[PDB]
Amino acid sequence: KTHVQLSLPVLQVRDVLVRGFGDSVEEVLSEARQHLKDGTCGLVEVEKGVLPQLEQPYVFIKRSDAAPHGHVMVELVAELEGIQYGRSGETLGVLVPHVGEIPVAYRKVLLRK
Repeated sequence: KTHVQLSLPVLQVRDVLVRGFGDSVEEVLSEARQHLKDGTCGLVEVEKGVLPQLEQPYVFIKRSDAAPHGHVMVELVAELEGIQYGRSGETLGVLVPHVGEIPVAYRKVLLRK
């Protein structure tokens, strides 16, 4: 399938134990996509002072369309030193590894894979 319905657990930034997916733009996109497939991926909602508490490069999910079965359609954009790799709509938040943190909420998404 080109798109896959996912329920992403929404983590508070100060609970996140692994604060990024790697060390290159290509690696963080790669790892982000792998964790999404394996259901080991969390979402940190972006607010003032969140991003400097996580590790670059960042992986964002961004709205790719205006929502089948309540799932917002999204695609991955990485950012390193203020340069984005990818072009999409509004940030739903930054992706992080999930290692059993307790979520505050779930974000229903349709991921372009």
